[PDB]
Amino acid sequence: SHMYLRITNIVESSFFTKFIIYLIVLNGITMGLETSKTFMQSFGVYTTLFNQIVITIFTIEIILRIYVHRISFFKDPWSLFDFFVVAISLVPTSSGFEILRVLRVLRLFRLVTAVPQMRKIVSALISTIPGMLSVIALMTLFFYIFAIMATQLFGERFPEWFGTLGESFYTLFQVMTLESWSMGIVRPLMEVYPYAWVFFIPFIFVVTFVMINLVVAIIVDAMAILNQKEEQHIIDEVQ
Amino acid sequence: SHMYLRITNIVESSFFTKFIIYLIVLNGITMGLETSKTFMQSFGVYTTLFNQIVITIFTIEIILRIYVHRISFFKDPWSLFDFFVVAISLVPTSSGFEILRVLRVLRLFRLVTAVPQMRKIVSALISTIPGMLSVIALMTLFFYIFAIMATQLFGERFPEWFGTLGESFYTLFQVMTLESWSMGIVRPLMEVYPYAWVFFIPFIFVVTFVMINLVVAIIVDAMAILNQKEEQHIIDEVQ
Amino acid sequence: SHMYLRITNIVESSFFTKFIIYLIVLNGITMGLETSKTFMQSFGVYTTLFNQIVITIFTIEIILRIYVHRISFFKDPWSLFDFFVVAISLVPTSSGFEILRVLRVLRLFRLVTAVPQMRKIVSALISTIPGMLSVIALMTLFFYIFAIMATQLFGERFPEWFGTLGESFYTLFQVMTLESWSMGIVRPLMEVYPYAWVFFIPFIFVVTFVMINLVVAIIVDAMAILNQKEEQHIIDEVQ
Amino acid sequence: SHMYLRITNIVESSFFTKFIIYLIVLNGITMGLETSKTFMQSFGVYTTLFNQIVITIFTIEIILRIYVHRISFFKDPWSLFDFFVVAISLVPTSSGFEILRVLRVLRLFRLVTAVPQMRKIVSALISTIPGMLSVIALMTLFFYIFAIMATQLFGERFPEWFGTLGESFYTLFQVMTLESWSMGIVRPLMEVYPYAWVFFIPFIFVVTFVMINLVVAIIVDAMAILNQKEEQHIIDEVQ
Ligand SMILES: CCCCCCCCCCCCCC(=O)OC[C@H](COP(=O)(O)OCC[N+](C)(C)C)OC(=O)CCCCCCCCCCCCC
Ligand SMILES: CCCCCCCCCCCCCC(=O)OC[C@H](COP(=O)(O)OCC[N+](C)(C)C)OC(=O)CCCCCCCCCCCCC
Ligand SMILES: CCCCCCCCCCCCCC(=O)OC[C@H](COP(=O)(O)OCC[N+](C)(C)C)OC(=O)CCCCCCCCCCCCC
Ligand SMILES: CCCCCCCCCCCCCC(=O)OC[C@H](COP(=O)(O)OCC[N+](C)(C)C)OC(=O)CCCCCCCCCCCCC
Repeated sequence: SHMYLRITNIVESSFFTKFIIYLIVLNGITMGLETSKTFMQSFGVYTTLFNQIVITIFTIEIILRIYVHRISFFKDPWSLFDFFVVAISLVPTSSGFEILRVLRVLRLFRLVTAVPQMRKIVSALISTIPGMLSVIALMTLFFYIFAIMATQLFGERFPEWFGTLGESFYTLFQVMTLESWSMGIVRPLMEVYPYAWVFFIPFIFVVTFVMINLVVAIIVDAMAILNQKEEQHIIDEVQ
Repeated sequence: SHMYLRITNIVESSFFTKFIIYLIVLNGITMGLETSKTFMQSFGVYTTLFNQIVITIFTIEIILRIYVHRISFFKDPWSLFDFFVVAISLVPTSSGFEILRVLRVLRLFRLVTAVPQMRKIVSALISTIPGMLSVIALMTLFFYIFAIMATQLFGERFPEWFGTLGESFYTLFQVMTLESWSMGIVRPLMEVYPYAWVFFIPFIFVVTFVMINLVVAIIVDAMAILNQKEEQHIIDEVQ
Repeated sequence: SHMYLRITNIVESSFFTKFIIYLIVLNGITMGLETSKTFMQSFGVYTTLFNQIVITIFTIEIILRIYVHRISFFKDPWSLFDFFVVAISLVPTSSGFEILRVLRVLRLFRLVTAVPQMRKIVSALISTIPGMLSVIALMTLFFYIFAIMATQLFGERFPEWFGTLGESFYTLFQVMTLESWSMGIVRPLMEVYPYAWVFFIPFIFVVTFVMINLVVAIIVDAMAILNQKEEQHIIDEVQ
Repeated sequence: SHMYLRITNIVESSFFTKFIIYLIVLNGITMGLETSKTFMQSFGVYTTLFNQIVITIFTIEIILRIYVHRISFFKDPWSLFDFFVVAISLVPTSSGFEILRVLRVLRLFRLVTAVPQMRKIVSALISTIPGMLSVIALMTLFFYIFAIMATQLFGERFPEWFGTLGESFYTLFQVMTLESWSMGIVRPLMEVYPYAWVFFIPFIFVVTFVMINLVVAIIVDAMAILNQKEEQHIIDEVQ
């Protein structure tokens, strides 16, 4: 085309991404100083302006990127993310939900989607999640079953920790982290239900024994592959 | 046969397992809402009925499965488990042991034995336990020896933590998890027995150094096997 | 010889080790019941007798084993251990050091030296220690340097935690375990010395980063060996 | 040359390093006794003298080493370190910064730079840091983004923990270590902001899931290399 390809050469240019990566870091320092109320009393409106500027520059950048990339933009996770963290940044501060004014900061994660060094890492870390979804399901069911049981056993005399399935979910996650599991939870529990240890010591055993085997499988299974991709390139040459 | 093979085609069918997996998830949501007393005041008897229904459907399912599978049912762990978690579900609520009304929830673990994706994981995780039984024994003896020693050294001035072999077992397990081992246990201990650190710092060292080597062996030993199953398939082809 | 070889066939026999392994387990149950004062009020002297019996049986067993094994007994760690844990068991209860009456229990560790299944594990776990001694030295020096620094920085306003090199050693080990390192130690420290985080956050970083690399090296280095013992058996056959 | 090569043979000699390694250990014991005020009341000035001696001996040693090694001394990290930890040791005790009198102890780290066994380890541990710098950056950005968010969400009602970006940095690091993350931080937070768990449970998930994959990558990636350096030496011989 003509106007399309004129835009495309700008969007796909190094200066464009450099300019965005530039603005991202500039806004990043802006949001960190925005925490200090000394700075907000002094250089206050300077940054609300400079924030409102970058938001529209990012909307323009997203609009241009949509015209260039067409359906592929809405099938790219890094683009879909960039879309949503600016869409969040666009909903005005006026609402009965001031938490969206805090979700503004997620637009600093653009420095991941914009810098290909970070994307490579983030992709590598996420790439382990697919196989773990099956083990994640077993653990989530395990948690749900014990959270039912704990709510029924302990939620009566211990409402804060167990009086509700959601609380027992939180508390059991705290037991998984071993955070004050004994002194803070099980030992007070045992002052009323002496056999509560029969519930939690196995829970700590299963939960831990799975987390370990999850990591062990991640290592040993990833490397039977390299031990067969080598087992193949060696039989390649003797034939 | 005739009536046997008529049953077998039903039990071994996809609809049968699908229908059980269906009921399992339905009962799973039932038990989670059963925790809320708002729901139990409203839709209360709806779920006691629907529970009593699924229990008999499961007994029928187990009865049918026993007639089909014969001795192999009572030699299959997944079947033996399904047997016991429904047998637990059958003992009536009337007893001086209301904990069996809570063990009802273990029938949600049927979703493991019924969904072959989960069974594959559970089998993989359990498959590491066999070799660990030898190291588990050494640790359990190590614990027993120190639990004797700790009960004799500290159980006098510190009954809650050490006044009994069982308590010293629990406390030493808490020291293994490092849960408040210093601020909560050893530091108060040292206010009376200044050399208590001579007992626990080595205990933390041995217990940790074994747990690490247990995991390291799980990895390195699992993969000398893949490094010899490859060492074999390479000598295969040069001869 | 004549009387020598008559003894040797007994000592080296299966019944002899079986009889010792038997007595060890019997004494093991004895010491566990010896903790209960209900049992000691009832079956009390029964076990002091039965203990005094096993001690001499073990001395006889050690004496016989010394005559058979000659200098090799005092060059065998399992024998040297069996020697010392019975020698400890022989020093009479009368002393201004009643802790030796508790070290009696270490004679339950004979079940390790007597059962070859356990010895194999204990040997495997200890076999990692040799290479770690070099990294252990660096960490022990690292601890000593910071324990000097912490005693000088914090031992004034905080004697319990840091008022002495030994206490700073203990406290720093507690920081290594992350046991209440922030809420219990560094946060109170920062109420007086606001930059104490500059001391401990790096200490947590170095200490952790070494522990991880210690384990990583244990795995990756153990398995370049299996990756070259295979690299050798493959070049073996193509020549 | 003449005077140059006369110095060089001394500096590069075994006695020279031995004499320094000697003095280092001697000063190491000196600084440990210097903590005891009983010792400082008695043998006090003995060690201030002996310290002032070793400092100049080390300056001489550094001066000689600079004349020998020329530009290579100021391009060697072990030398650059030895330079700085003695330069720190030279700034006189008189200042409004008595912390430099504590940084004297870093001259005990010379025993690392002087003993080639330690240098080999320290080099091996540091050698993992290069590849981790990319993942370290992602985590440091992740921390910065959430530390902004936490300061804005919680710093109002919770100034000690979150009232400042620096405090939220410290607190989030404490949550990463799981040190009292629930009982000490999130549970008090939830007494005011009930959905604070929506902030921290994911933070614990991401932070942990990265730390694990960081270690897993360190292992699995280090050993595709040994699995291709072997994959190469095997194709070497079949051609
Ligand atoms: C998108 C990527 C962008 C990357 C940008 C990286 C650099 C960001 C720098 C931001 C600096 C913000 C400093 C700031 O707000 O300081 C707040 C507080 C001081 O609060 P304040 O109320 O001013 O103190 C008043 C003191 N008084 C009473 C004596 C008048 O003081 C503090 O909180 C202490 C200073 C904390 C600095 C934390 C720096 C974190 C760097 C993270 C780098 C990540 C790179 C990926
Ligand atoms: C066999 C497999 C079956 C899988 C089924 C998965 C889905 C199960 C859903 C169960 C939902 C149960 C909800 C429930 O009971 O909520 C209890 C509490 C509310 O208690 P409630 O007393 O009603 O609150 C009264 C409030 N008031 C005063 C204003 C009137 O509120 C809470 O506790 C908050 C909601 C917690 C939801 C936790 C969801 C966990 C999902 C785990 C999924 C595992 C998949 C394998
Ligand atoms: C050399 C290898 C030998 C291996 C031997 C393994 C078996 C050892 C069994 C020892 C059993 C000792 C039982 C015992 O002393 O119990 C103490 C306490 C009860 O104290 P007590 O003062 O009698 O309670 C009075 C109750 N009252 C007021 C109602 C009258 O009750 C408790 O503490 C509860 C029971 C704790 C049992 C712990 C069992 C640990 C097994 C470890 C196995 C390791 C195998 C390698
Ligand atoms: C460059 C490498 C050099 C390596 C040198 C290794 C050896 C260093 C030995 C230093 C010994 C220092 C002993 C010391 O200052 O003890 C301080 C305190 C006692 O304080 P003090 O105020 O004398 O107690 C008075 C008692 N009263 C009231 C009854 C009169 O008592 C304690 O703190 C207890 C003793 C703690 C000893 C800690 C030993 C750590 C060894 C680390 C080895 C690392 C090797 C790389």
